[PDB]
Amino acid sequence: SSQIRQNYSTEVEAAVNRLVNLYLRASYTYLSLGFYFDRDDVALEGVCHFFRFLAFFKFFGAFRLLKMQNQRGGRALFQDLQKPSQDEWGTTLDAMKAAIVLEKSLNQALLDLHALGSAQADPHLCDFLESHFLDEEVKLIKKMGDHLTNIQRLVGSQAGLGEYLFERLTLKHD
Amino acid sequence: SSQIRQNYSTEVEAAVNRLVNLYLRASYTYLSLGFYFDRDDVALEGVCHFFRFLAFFKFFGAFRLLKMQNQRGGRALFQDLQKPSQDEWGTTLDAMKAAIVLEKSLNQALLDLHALGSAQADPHLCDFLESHFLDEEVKLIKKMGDHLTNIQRLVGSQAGLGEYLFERLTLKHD
Amino acid sequence: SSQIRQNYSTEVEAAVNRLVNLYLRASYTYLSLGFYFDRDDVALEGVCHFFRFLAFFKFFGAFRLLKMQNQRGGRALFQDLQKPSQDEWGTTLDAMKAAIVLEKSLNQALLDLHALGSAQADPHLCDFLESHFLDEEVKLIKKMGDHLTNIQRLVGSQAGLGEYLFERLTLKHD
Amino acid sequence: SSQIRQNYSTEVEAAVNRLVNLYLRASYTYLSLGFYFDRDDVALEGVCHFFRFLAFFKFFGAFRLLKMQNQRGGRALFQDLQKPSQDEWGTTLDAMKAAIVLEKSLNQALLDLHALGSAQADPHLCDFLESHFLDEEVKLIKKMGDHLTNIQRLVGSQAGLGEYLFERLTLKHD
Amino acid sequence: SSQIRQNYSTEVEAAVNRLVNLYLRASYTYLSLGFYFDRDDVALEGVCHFFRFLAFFKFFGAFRLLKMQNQRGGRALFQDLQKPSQDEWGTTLDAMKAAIVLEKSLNQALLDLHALGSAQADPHLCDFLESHFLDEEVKLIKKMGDHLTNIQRLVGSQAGLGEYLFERLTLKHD
Amino acid sequence: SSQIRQNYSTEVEAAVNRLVNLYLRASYTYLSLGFYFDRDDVALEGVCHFFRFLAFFKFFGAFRLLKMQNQRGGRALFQDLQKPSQDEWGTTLDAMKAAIVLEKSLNQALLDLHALGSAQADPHLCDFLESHFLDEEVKLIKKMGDHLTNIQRLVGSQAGLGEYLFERLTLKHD
Ligand SMILES: O=c1cc(C(F)(F)F)c2cc3c4c(c2o1)CCCN4CCC3
Ligand SMILES: O=c1cc(C(F)(F)F)c2cc3c4c(c2o1)CCCN4CCC3
Ligand SMILES: O=c1cc(C(F)(F)F)c2cc3c4c(c2o1)CCCN4CCC3
Ligand SMILES: [Cl-]
Ligand SMILES: [Cl-]
Ligand SMILES: [Cl-]
Ligand SMILES: [Cl-]
Ligand SMILES: [Cl-]
Ligand SMILES: [Cl-]
Repeated sequence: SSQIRQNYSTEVEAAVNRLVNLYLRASYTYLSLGFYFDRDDVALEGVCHFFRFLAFFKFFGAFRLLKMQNQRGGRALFQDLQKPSQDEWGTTLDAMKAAIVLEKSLNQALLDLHALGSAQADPHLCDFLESHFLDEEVKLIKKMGDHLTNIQRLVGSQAGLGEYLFERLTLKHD
Repeated sequence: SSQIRQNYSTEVEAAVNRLVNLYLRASYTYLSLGFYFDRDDVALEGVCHFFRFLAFFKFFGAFRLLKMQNQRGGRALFQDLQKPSQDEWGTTLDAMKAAIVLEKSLNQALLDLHALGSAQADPHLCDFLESHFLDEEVKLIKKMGDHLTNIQRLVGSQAGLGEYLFERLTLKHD
Repeated sequence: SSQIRQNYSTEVEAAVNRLVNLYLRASYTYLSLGFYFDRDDVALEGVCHFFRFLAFFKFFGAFRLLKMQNQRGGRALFQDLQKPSQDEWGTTLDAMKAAIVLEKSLNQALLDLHALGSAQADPHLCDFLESHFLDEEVKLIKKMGDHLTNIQRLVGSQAGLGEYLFERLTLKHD
Repeated sequence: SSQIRQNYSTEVEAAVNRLVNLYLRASYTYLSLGFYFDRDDVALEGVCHFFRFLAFFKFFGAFRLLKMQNQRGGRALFQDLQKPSQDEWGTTLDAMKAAIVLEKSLNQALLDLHALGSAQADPHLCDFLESHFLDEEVKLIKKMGDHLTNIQRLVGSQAGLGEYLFERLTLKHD
Repeated sequence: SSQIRQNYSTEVEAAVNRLVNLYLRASYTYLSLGFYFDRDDVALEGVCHFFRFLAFFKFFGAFRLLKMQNQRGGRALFQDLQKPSQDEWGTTLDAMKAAIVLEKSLNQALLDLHALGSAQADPHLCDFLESHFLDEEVKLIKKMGDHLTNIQRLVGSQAGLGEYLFERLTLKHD
Repeated sequence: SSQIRQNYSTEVEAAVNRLVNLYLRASYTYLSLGFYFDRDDVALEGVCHFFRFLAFFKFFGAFRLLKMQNQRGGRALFQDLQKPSQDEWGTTLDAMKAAIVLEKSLNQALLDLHALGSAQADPHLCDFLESHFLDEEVKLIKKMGDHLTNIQRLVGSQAGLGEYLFERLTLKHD
């Protein structure tokens, strides 16, 4: 069997591969979100840039998990990547709501894997998640919550004006 | 006849001269648009700057075509330049709509000339248009479409507020 | 319909979306190839680095196609991404053979789309492929062919020695 | 009526618009002159550069007049731009003679507008012309007269030799 | 057969090899032209430098074609190189006329190969010629036409004086 | 006759022209050798670079001889350039053997011309060869002999491994 594998359960190995799939799916979702906002009939550059950046960030998360799988002696296994849940993402508000829902799902998956590692007495795994994923996830969800609140405050009765102002004055553009 | 002319049809030569006229007309149109927005009773500096820049850009397109005519051994022939279609250009939205209509007409003229060059087995002409005009045109029309969408989003029920905000936060002024 | 779309066929729009899928599949394939060579029981860093780089390069190709779809007024549509053809990629030679097969398939897809654009009198599309994809593809396939020849020359009767030497002295590592 | 217009006659406003037309016509004339000398069968780069520069200079004069129209509360009105008087401009001597004739016509138009402003007790107009146009015009006509004299001195009995020498040793080229 | 060759006709491969021969012949012709003007009894350094430079430029064209042959999987085949058409090249005018004749022949060969690539649906070939050869050729023929006109203008009745002046004031010397 | 020619025999003049032909033939041979090693099915970059460099070096030798012909008042005469002896050059060993054979032939030609100059009491010629050709030739043949010995040492029973190692560790690449 593996010459380096030690204290690395089959259960954790499988869960890591599933988590890689989840992160790549999230990256793909953010890629779709970005290009939707880049449409000439949507045209919100700051929103495009926000989600494009998250596409890369989520890809990097998957990359780190895959590197860690190999570091531990596990075998990276790739599966089909489901397309995103939507072809069109509606308003900035709709999109940011979809993003927070996705991020909560990823966070729960992180917490689930952490719990499995704790149950299997796998502290390297637990520390890996703590050091590179849990706090980043909490920070990202807080930022999205901040955005949702500001987008919501701007809806009022002139949605287009508010949508433009949020993109121009909160989101980075360029 | 010409000591350098080779594989350069009379049809292409004439079409290039017509295209120069079209670009100079477009430049003149943008000059008028710019000075309209510079009026004390319109006063939208970013809109003035946008169209002034396009006046120069379209002049440069005509200049390149004229240089290419000479490079190929054709004879630059100038015609009268019709004045712009309007003396007053209305709102930013009206102006950006007129601009996109003009740009589509120029693009179709480019595509028509490309087709003629393809039919006449004139690859230098085809490459000239591809390298210096087709993509610039597509990029400019995309940018105008982006603007139209943002201007439209801002109209709502407070048109003046939206017109000001678009000029201040999207258009370059400074 | 679209405010910017001009001379952009439904056929080309669909083919671009299919081509994006093909490039993302190729990126995913190269991601798998890279992590296989990063395994402690394969351990060929230069080979890992070669394929990791191609993963990013192919992602960038998909990104460019998606940007161009939007520039032309088409609608980016994402589909499921099939997993790679293999979970384990064998020797460097096996992997480089699989890579050249994949690259030839992408090249044929580029040539097919170019032919469609030529038939539809879509010179922007044709120039886009010529300027950013055809030559890069030819250059990459030539490099892989060079590698295959050097890997093959090294097989002889001491395959492990040759596999190590190729990774150490040809491929960039570290 | 205008919120800024003060001491600005309808007569001056109209005359400024006519003068803009004259300057744009002159720019167009110089554009034609430049491209004629850029022909492979004329090939006098210094002469091409001289007239190209004047095309831009005359455009800038029109631009300044248009800015001043708006500064004063007048309305810029554009008219059709007649093509140049000739398609082919003959020798350098013929061209420089045509240029001096054109410049004298512009100068008389400046003097006429100055006289109108003096009659209408419009000192801003008078100072505008004095500060940005009268002396530039006198300086340009003196330079052309200098050139005409040197071109004439060179005609003698070897016109081609003289035409080449003037372009090479007087005119700026590279 | 070739492990990389794709969409590369035998007809194009052969034509590329013929074109390499034509460019090397042109380089050799320019080498002879340069050394003729370097003779103590001709002594026109600027003319020597002009043609020497073109010798290198045409060699570089052949080099690029040969690199492209290999990039595409074709086989470079070299043939005998015919000596130049003349041992002595007469006047600068005679030489520049011979040069423009040679350049037109190369240009027609480029156009012929482009047409073959178009007929064979070989867009890499077509783009290769468009990007690195067609415009360079048009620019070079325009420059020679410019020179021919200036040399012709100087002939008059004092040919030696004009020949010296052209070399000293137009051609670069060092 | 020549205004500068002094102590320059017709025999030496003719022999110099023959020697120019020999050097250009050698350059052409090295050009073919380089592009053979650049093939995707040969792929030895260091070997390609070695012979490409020699192509230029031998061209420079011909250039120097031609400059010297003119310096002495002789007339450069160009002849047809025979194609190389082979279309395919086999192994690195085969190629380096062919190169040393070619270089010995050039060296004998240099020695023959030196002997002719000595017999004709032409010390400028003799010094020209001594200063710019004899030692360069001896140094190049020594380097090739060094290479042949190292290539031969590597053949043993694993020729491919040795051929790769020589290219990677002796020849400059990357
Ligand atoms: O030489 C130049 C430079 C410019 C410029 F771009 F700098 F403004 C230029 C601009 C315009 C011109 C012309 C121009 O001629 C000559 C033909 C008529 N015309 C009408 C449209 C605006
Ligand atoms: O935004 C990015 C950036 C990258 C990267 F190139 F940086 F790795 C990236 C890479 C891959 C991706 C995706 C990626 O999305 C989203 C679609 C699915 N997918 C599978 C193949 C590998
Ligand atoms: O490698 C080089 C470099 C040059 C150069 F451009 F530097 F002069 C070069 C130039 C010429 C050549 C060759 C040359 O081969 C080889 C083929 C025959 N040939 C005849 C025309 C002049
Ligand atoms: Cl599956
Ligand atoms: Cl008319
Ligand atoms: Cl689905
Ligand atoms: Cl009218
Ligand atoms: Cl033969
Ligand atoms: Cl012969």
